[PDB]
Amino acid sequence: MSQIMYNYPAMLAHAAEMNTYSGALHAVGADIAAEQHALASAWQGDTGMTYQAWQAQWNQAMEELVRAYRAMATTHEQNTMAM
Amino acid sequence: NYPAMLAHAAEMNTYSGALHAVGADIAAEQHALASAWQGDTGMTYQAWQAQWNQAMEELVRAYRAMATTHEQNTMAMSAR
Amino acid sequence: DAHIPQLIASEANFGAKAALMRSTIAQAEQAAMSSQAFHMGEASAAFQAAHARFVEVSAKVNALLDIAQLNIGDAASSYVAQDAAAASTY
Amino acid sequence: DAHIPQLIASEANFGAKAALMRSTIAQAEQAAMSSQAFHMGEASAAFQAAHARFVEVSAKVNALLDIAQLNIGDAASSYVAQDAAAA
Repeated sequence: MSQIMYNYPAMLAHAAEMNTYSGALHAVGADIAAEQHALASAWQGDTGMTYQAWQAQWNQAMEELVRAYRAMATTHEQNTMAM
Repeated sequence: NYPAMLAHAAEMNTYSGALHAVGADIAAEQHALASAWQGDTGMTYQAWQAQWNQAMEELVRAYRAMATTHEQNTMAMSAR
Repeated sequence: DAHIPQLIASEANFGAKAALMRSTIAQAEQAAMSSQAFHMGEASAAFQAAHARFVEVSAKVNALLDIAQLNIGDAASSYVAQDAAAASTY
Repeated sequence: DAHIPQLIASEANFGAKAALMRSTIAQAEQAAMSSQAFHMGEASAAFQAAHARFVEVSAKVNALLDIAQLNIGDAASSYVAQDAAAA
């Protein structure tokens, strides 16, 4: 029988849904980064953080958020195909 | 000319409707989130609801006054 | 527990609409400025008076959104998110 | 002059996006949470580890958006708007 075979359709659909969020997080992060660049001259040393420093920290943090999220996604898919 | 002016009138009327719709939407959402509200500044959610609505009426009415004055003025220009 | 992501989401979404109002007000202002030129004297003075009023009330509405944000909006959601992370690891 | 409304608008738009990002992280978190009709042992260990990390990085991303909102987002545009009213 397998319980993994029994729930396959929904586990697969759920993998599809998690991965959708990987894409949305990447995209929204890239936009935010482009728009922060477009607005550079509006940025002052308020925090003491320059706009260049923020851009870099933003991209780094986003790349890390997606990978952390994708690790979870993969952990799910491993079961779906463990079957 | 009459068209440029009347186009601008129609342009402004878009925003009158827009300002209202979103303000109402905000009003509704703030009510829906009443239980998450505390007196941070010190203002209660009821106080904010009332002040929000009141301030959304005067904002839209300020703006419609521009659109209307613009509209009523342009009609006088084409008849001239 | 699973109530926390729902709250954060609900508040962030409110925070977005708050920002979108500020954006709508700003786009309405641009459309207003670009339609003064046409008038003169009495019709203009009425427009300018209506404009100065609109610019005043936007300020108050912005001040009001600033309060919403801290209580149930962008800032609220951030605090819940960051507070959830500090409690989770500790 | 006309720069001001255009600045306010753009700072508002960035501010909306920052908030939608926040909302999306939360939603993603809920989708990940419901995938937990699944794991056990070292894959759950891998999942818990990956979750704890994802929470950790979110706090970072929210912390970074707080900074941007103050500089070019929702607070920034609010400040400019009220400042223009004062002047």
